[PDB]
Amino acid sequence: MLKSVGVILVLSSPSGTVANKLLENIVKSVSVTTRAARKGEKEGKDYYFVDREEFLRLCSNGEIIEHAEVFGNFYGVPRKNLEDNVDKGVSTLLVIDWQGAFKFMEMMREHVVSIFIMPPSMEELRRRRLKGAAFEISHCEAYDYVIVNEDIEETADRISNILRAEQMKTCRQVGLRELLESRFPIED
Amino acid sequence: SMLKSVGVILVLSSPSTVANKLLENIVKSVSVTTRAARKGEKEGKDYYFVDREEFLRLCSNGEIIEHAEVFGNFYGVPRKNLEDNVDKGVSTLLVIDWQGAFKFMEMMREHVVSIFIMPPSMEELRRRARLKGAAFEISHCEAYDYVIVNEDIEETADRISNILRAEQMKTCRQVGLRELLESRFPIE
Ligand SMILES: Nc1nc2c(ncn2[C@@H]2O[C@H](COP(=O)(O)O)[C@@H](O)[C@H]2O)c(=O)[nH]1
Ligand SMILES: Nc1nc2c(ncn2[C@@H]2O[C@H](COP(=O)(O)O)[C@@H](O)[C@H]2O)c(=O)[nH]1
Repeated sequence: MLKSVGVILVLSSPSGTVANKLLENIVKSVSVTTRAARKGEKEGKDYYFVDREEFLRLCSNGEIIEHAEVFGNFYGVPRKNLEDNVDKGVSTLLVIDWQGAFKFMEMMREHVVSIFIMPPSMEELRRRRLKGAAFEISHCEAYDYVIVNEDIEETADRISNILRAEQMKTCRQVGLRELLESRFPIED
Repeated sequence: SMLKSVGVILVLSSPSTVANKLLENIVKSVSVTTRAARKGEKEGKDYYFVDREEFLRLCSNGEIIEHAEVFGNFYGVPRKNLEDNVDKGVSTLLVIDWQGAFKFMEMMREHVVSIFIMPPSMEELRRRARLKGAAFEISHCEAYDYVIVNEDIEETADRISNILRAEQMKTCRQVGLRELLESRFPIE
C-alpha cells in the first residue's frame, strides 16, 4: 500500500567507513571541498575536489545548498537532485559537521533525520585537534539520535535500524488520508 | 556504557498475536476490563476482570491512569509501576484502542511511542455496523507516530521491534547528557 517520502539522513561524527557500511533505499551525497585529496581518495567518490575560487563560484550560482568552513577548508552539499529524491521516496545520506547538520535541521526539518556518532571516550577519540572534536561533540544534544560508536559494524546496524524506523513514520507517508478514505471508508 | 538505558511506553493499536511475538527490554502491561472472560482467558494474565462498579472505584482512588469505553465495556491501564519502569530504563507494552493511545500521547508525550497496526484490506479486517466501527477506529491512525500494514505477523513484529530499538537511541531520552558530555569530552 503506502509510499514514503525520502529522508535526508544527516550523520555527524567528530572522529571521522560506517557510511560505506550503511549504503551497502538511500543514495550517497558527494560533497564539494577545497581541501586536497588524501592518499586513496578519488574525485566523484569521496568528494568533488575544487579550489576556493571555484567553490565560491558554485555557491554563487545556486549549485550548493549548504556550506561551512571546517578546520580551514570549505565543504558543501550540492543542490542537484536532493529535493528531487525526497519527492521520489529516495533517501539521501549526508555526512557533514554540526554546522551542516544545524543548517539542514533549520531549513528542511520535516525531511531531515540527524544522528550524532559519539566516540566511546576521549582517550579512544585521541587514538582515532581534540579541542575541535570536543566542541563538535558539545552540539550532540541538538541531534535527533545519538549512538556511541564502540564497533563500526554495530553503529552501521543501528543507523540502518533508525533509517528503517523513520521510513515508517506516519508524517512521511504520502496520501494516507486518501488511502483511508478509499480503502477503509466509513459508511452512512 | 557511556549513555544510559532508556524506557519507552510503547502503545500499539489495531482495529478492535503481534503483542505475544514481540515480548517472546520490554514488559507487558495487564489491563483492567469489565467485559466477561472468554474461553481460555485467565485473570492476571489476559486482563484483570472486574465489574462496572469496581472499575469506577479503581478510577476514583487513582489506581487506573487511563480508561475508555470500548464497544460497551470499560478498559483501563493500571498506574502501578509504569512511571517507575520508565525511570529504570524498562519499556512497557500497552495494547490499547485509539482513545487510550490519544490519552497517552497527551498525558506522557515525551515517554510514549505509538504505532497503529493497519489490516491489509477491509475484507481481511471483515473476515477477522461493526465494519463502520472499525473504519472509525482506523481513521485515527493519522495521529499515531507510526503506521504499519500487517501483511505478515512476523514481519510486523520485526518492524515494531525495529521501531522500539530506534526510539531508544533518541537523544531526548538520554538523561543528563549535557553533564555527561561536559565531564567526558570537556572543552579546554
Ligand atoms: N557542513 C558540511 N560538512 C561537511 C561536508 N562534507 C564533509 N563535511 C564534514 O567535514 C569534516 C571534515 O571531513 P574530512 O576532511 O575529514 O573528510 C567532517 O565532519 C565531515 O563530516 C559538507 O558538505 N558540509
Ligand atoms: N483504552 C484502552 N483500550 C484497551 C485497554 N485494554 C485493551 N484495550 C482495547 O480494547 C479493545 C478490545 O479488546 P478485547 O476485548 O478484544 O480484548 C482492543 O482494541 C484493546 O486494545 C486499555 O487498558 N485501555
